[PDB]
This record gives sequence, C-alpha cells and structure tokens, in this order.
Amino acid sequence: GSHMNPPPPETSNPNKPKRQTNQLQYLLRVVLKTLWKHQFAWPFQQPVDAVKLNLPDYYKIIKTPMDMGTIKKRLENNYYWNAQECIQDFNTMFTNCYIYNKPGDDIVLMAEALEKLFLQKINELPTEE
Repeated sequence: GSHMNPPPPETSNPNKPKRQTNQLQYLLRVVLKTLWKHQFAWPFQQPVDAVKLNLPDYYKIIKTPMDMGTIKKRLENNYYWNAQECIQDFNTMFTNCYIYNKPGDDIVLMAEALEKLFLQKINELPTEE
C-alpha cells in the first residue's frame, strides 16, 4: 500500500449509527452479488491503485473515490444507515469512471455494462419494510 495512494474510503467507525434494512440486505444479496461476479467487475473490485497503473493524476481529478471492494466491506460490516447511502456509492464509482476516462475506452464500456445491470436491480429495490 503506497504512500502515494490516498487512504481508502472509511469502512469502520463506531460513532456512525448503523442499521440493517431489508433494502440494504437486497443491495448485498442481490445487487453486489450480481455485479461482483460479472466478467467486467475486476477493475472495480478494489480502489484504483494509481501508482501501479501509472496514473499520477488520478487522485488529482477524482476527489471522491469509490469502488466495489469498499462497498462490499461497507455492506458486510454494516456501515450504512440506509440504502440511499449505498446507491450513492455505486453511482459515485460509475461517475468516477466516466469523468476520468475517454468515452468508449474499454473501462467505460465495462462500467456501462455493470451500470445497466445495476439500474435493472435498483428498479426492483423492495419497498422498505
């Protein structure tokens, strides 16, 4: 873990109130599960390692990083209070990709495939009970 990469997003903080909701359970069991196993998931399964990729400007451009490895930790370690927080994390991850990369770059096509799946699943996010 290089000093030239930022610290990853917070995934543990006892002072932040936590809750299980049926919607968060769906995000873990249906949404994350579906996206994680996708053929195009691998660039998104951990924070962008700008040193290893030789992208020294990455964290100059992307000031709100997010990735599915972080989201998986947040879901598995009950970090969230509600589904909107987690949906926002997914949307941040996609937008980072679209902002940093050229349209039509392979990673953008990969992100777009995952986002299409994401949208289908979120359209079916259950009513909160």
